[PDB]
Amino acid sequence: SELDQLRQEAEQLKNQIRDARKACADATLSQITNNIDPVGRIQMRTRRTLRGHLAKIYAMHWGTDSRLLVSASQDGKLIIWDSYTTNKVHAIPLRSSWVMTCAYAPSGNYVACGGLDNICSIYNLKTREGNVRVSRELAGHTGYLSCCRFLDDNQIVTSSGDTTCALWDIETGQQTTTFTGHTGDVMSLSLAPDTRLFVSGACDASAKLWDVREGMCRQTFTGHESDINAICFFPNGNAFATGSDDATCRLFDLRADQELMTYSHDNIICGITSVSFSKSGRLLLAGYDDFNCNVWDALKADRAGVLAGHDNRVSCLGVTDDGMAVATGSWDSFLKIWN
Amino acid sequence: TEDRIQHALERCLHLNCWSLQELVSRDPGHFLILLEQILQKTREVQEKGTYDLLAPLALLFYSTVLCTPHFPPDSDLLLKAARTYHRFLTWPVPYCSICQELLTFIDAELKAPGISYQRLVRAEQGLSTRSHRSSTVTVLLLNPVEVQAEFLDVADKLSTPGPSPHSAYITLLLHAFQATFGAHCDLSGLHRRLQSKTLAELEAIFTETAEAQELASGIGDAAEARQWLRTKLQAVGPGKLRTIPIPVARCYTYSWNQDSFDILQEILLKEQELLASTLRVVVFGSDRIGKVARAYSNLRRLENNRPLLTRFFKLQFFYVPVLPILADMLLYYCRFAARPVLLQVYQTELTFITGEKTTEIFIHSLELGHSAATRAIKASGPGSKRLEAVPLTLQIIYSKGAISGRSRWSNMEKLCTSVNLSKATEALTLNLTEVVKRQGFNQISTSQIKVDKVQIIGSNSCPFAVCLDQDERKILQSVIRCEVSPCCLPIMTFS
Repeated sequence: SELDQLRQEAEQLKNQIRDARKACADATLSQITNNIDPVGRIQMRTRRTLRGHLAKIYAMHWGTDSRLLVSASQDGKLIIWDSYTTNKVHAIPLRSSWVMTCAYAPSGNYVACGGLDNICSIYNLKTREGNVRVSRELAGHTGYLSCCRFLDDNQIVTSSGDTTCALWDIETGQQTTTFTGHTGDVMSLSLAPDTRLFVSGACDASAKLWDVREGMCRQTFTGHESDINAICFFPNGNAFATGSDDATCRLFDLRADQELMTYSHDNIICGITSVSFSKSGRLLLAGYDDFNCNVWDALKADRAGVLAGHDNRVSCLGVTDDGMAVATGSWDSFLKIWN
Repeated sequence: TEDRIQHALERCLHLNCWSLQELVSRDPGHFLILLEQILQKTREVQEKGTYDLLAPLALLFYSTVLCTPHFPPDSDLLLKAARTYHRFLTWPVPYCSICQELLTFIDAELKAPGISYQRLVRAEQGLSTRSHRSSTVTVLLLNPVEVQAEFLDVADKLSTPGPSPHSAYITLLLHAFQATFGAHCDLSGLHRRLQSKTLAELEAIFTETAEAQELASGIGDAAEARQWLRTKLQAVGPGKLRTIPIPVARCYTYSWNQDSFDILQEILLKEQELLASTLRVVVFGSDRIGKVARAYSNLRRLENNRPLLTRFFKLQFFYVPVLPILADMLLYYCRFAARPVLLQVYQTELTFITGEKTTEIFIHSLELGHSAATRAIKASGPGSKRLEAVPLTLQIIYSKGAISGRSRWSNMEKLCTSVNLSKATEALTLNLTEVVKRQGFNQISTSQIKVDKVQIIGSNSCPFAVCLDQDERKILQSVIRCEVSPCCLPIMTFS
């Protein structure tokens, strides 16, 4: 009665959302973008190599200076590199060897990391004594810390394997907000240019737009046939791309509340590990589990190029705030800068 | 008939038991003859001193005296048996400790006949009274993919509810009355009159009968206890004696594809609705189904430290190496096997990189290093999707012990990727995969040394992943020191 009427209300509101989306599905991005001149072939060259990691590199994140970058590795270490000079600005040994993510703060003073420890350890580079000291252990998540991005020196969002995200205040060490609603491990997240919104991708093969301010799920996007491993915003902040284990990437627009584009090819069979946009957003850089890192035209959806500079899975990748270079960490224990 | 019994006896003390317990049940008269023969052989041992042949006789007596439909008052078999087993008090432990507990049972059976079979049946059915209430439950934890279809059938049969409380109370009353009044009672008329009676009055009658049996068993004098019980039963109220077999106990069959014994607490929810007591968990077992002992591990300490199941029940686990004959033999074993066999559990003192300390137990084995890390990733799933072995520098002091108390010490500093401990007081077969040369391939020198006690110290900057008993899901890294030495829910063995 109450549960069957509420289930049929659920399954009616669902087709109301499907019809509200199909109504806006008048033309596809591939039609509108047919006319613009092709981007060509992205012949890329390996500019730098970052040696020093002893095992798989799991994550990395550029600083707002576009010169420093963190990288977490299976060897239990979190190294901060100066991309320009190849010198290791820091080689931080971690308390937990099972690190999976890292996040350079926009201020550059703080860095965050985490993993199966279910804790987001925040470190301060500018310490009173100049050491690499642990500022905070943001504990409370009931699953492995899957990803996190600094909002500021004192606030940080983290996703976890408890199927939830959470905003923390580093000062109090307490979950300011908790973003529940996902039905699978949250693999990735991405803060919008306006810090008031962020999207997150999970193993439920769906993405969700969250409001940092309030703490509610605003929109939910579907279409992936497998877990979403990585997610990030289109530079403008009204769209975002998701990489999935279905061997396809997808673009989602927030205002249209549906998928715009798919990036896939019959040759590509392995899942996607990472994604990033160019400063303009015209280029989507997707990391793969075939030692490659393919470059897609975000508008044409054609495979513009291929980055093959690793012997193992291209686990992680990023782009600088100025779009000047592409970093790619990999399981082969080496990161690589590209231009 | 007598020579048949003697041949079976001499061929069962070499499915030879079930045939004894199936030939005697035919005639009420076969239960005394067998007992007499048993005493003769028992007395021979008492005269001789052959230490190895007492416990099967002590189990055959207990088993038959509890199925014996009735003992004639003229026969003095119990007194002769008590005199025969009284002289074993001079034997070495445990024989005197099986005889003391047999003598107590022979006094319970001398004073209140049929008390030891009414206790068992009462309990097993769960039809106890409001004065001495108890219960027994049997859980058949079986793996559908490993067990045979024959065993699956037997299990299904056993589970099927055969009796009802009404029928069970009729059988209990009939056997309590018969045991006392022998042929001199009318079991056909008593059954016919009891059939028409209601369940509640039957329960009251049985509660009075059980209280009378217990009180008679409590009376000091044996001679007057029988007369008092007879008079009490007469107030509550020649033929042919009838064999009343043991009613099938309550059993439940659950599909166990798991290895952890967590399933049991899920069962305990329907126990909230199905109610010291006892639980007979009949584990069906294969070669690798090693991991059952590992699950035992948890259910030992875990419960000892977080009592949840033990709150009401006394657990008892039975190992089956994997009505029809298998059903009878199973029930008989479970019923008459009452002596456990505790296996050795090694103790480990661990000092963490933080500095905390807590003793633990590895029943099966102890792995460390590349093996531990590999198991760590085997337990990752999505992790292992997103996620050589650099050696771990460990100074290890191993001591070879002896009953003499002279421990021979030796020590070495090494740089080995992994180290696993494996079982032969006990011996602990140990493996040490050295990195003779670090590099994505490290030279591997498997070193098998026979250590019983070990002391491992690792650098605080070189945390080592540690697995206990191959539990891949809970590896322990961040340890800096590990000291290993060889340290209710029992498993059970018939002998």
